Amino acid sequence: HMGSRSRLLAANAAAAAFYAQALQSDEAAPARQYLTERSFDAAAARKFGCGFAPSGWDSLTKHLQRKGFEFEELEAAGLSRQGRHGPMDRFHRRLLWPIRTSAGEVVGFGARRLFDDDAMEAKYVNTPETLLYKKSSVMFGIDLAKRDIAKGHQAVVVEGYTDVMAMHLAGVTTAVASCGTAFGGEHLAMLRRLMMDDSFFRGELIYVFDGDEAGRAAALKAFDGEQKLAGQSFVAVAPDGMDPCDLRLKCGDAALRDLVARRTPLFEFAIRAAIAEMDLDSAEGRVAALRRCVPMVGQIKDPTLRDEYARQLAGWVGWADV
Amino acid sequence: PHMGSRSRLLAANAAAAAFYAQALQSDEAAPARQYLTERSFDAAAARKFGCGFAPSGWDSLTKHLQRKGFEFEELEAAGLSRQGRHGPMDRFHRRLLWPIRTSAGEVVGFGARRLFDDDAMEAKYVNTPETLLYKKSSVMFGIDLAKRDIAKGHQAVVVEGYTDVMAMHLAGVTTAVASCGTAFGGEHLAMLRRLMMDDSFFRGELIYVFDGDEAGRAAALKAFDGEQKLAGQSFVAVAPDGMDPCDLRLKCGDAALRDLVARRTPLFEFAIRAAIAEMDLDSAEGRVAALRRCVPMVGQIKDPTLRDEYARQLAGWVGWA
DNA sequence: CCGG
Repeated sequence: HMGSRSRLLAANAAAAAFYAQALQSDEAAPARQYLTERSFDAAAARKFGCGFAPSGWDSLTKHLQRKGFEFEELEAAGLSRQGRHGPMDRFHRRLLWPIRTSAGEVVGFGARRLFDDDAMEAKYVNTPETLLYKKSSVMFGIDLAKRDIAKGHQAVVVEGYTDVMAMHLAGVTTAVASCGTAFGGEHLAMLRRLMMDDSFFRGELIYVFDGDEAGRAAALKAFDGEQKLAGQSFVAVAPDGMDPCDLRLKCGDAALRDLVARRTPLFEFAIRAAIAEMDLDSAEGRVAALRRCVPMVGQIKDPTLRDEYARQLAGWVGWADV
Repeated sequence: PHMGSRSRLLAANAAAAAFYAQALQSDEAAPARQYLTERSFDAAAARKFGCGFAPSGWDSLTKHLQRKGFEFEELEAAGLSRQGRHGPMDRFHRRLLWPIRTSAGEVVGFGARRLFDDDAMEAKYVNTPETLLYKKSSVMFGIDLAKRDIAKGHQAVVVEGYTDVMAMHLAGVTTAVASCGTAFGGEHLAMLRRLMMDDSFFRGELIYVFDGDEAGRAAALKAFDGEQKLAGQSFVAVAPDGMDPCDLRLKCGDAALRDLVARRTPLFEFAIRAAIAEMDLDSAEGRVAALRRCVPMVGQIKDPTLRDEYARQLAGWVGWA
């Protein structure tokens, strides 16, 4: 019993319920306000398991001790930690999102700052590295998205928790996000796995970015590795400044479906973005353009995909009929 | 053993290929050189694929290989020689040979084309029979060359003939392969599938290239059969006016072949539109009959996503219904 | 007094 995977999963399960309840308190008011300020209702908050870490030292810790859970289990789960005058909660006075497995089991939490006087000055904090929670492989929204990415042959990587919420609410049920860290290799590996039918990868990685420099960072990065999924990788970028949560407030739910639908392939975006910062209106800047982007084509390892982008260069700079 | 082993048999075929290659430069090998040069294959080409000529006579190669030390038991086992009444004799006579190899380049047999008018063998093409090395249902011409580019490019191009593979490779299509003697089956298909995975998780696009249309029909018919997993990744391309890839190169040059490949169609799309091509789209009552023939076909697609993408376009292909 |  003591400290098993199923025991820790039962603790995090108990903790999520407690935090979910705590969202309906008086001191939780600004946590609810954060949600409703960006158009998330009481239905939405319940759908994603949203909760409030209350004030005090050991609200949760005692709650789980009083329903059987020994402290040594709770520290290994990442819920509590050793304080000077005994045990205490990890999370305090913050809006929480339960981070689940694809099976739907809670392994940890993402917590946002609400109050100015909160000692923890970081904007977001997470459950630390545990047996269950692993930063580099865990994803928010994967429980809900699992079915529709396998069916849809499509994943939509977004930055934040509220960005996953806004996408899923707008119909884009394939949206997910990396929790407290950069999107990575074993995140990719996990999503790739679900999109397999037979022994064949099949689908679309759609990376949604906010701010165009953040998109251009992914662009210049696209040519780096073995370019394993590059052919099936795509970029969409919201109207300058915005993110999927904001886009849904200003321009409604349809604007997200279109943003996702009108994604650009990763290499195309990278190349054409470099052409965008050039003068295509003379013979000099036409040559300067090819002089920088033909090398980018040269780096493409798939000869099939390389030849496709070679064909479209003279079109994009201006030297031929598009 | 020492005599009649696998590596010994490969040595016999390797020798045989070297012998037949040399023989292509002979005087009586004029029409065999003519066959190649007539369809735009120069001396550089002929040496790449290892083209050769089987000489006139009875036991030309066999004697040459017996001088090299090979026993008759080995040469018969290799499918190079055979027992005639007054002694051993060659399998091939007075014919342009191409050696057929493994993916690692090891010669396992030959494909021979009829040249002369007074050839004893009536067949247009002859092959090495079933040996320890030569299995007709898994053997493919050009695989040694295409091996790499099929894996990296994630693309194979299946053509009908030897000259079609040659034409494709000279034209820059370095993913072209061909069946030898029999039609393209599952053991060929299942090998290229294995290959295009790239020792990994990759789906590659398999591109069939047909001369006429009965083949395109036969492939269109077979598109919907049983579990149809690799049918989704299969593609078809057909040359205009019923020409093979070799003659498409002769007349319309190397640019046609590369773009024939580029302008290939999905197998399902080809099959559906082939059926639409046999109906009167002029009247509005014809438009409706066409829609009615095709949603049964679209219905037979087992993948939901493909079906939806094919049911989408069905308006456009009917001429707006 | 070959083989196909």
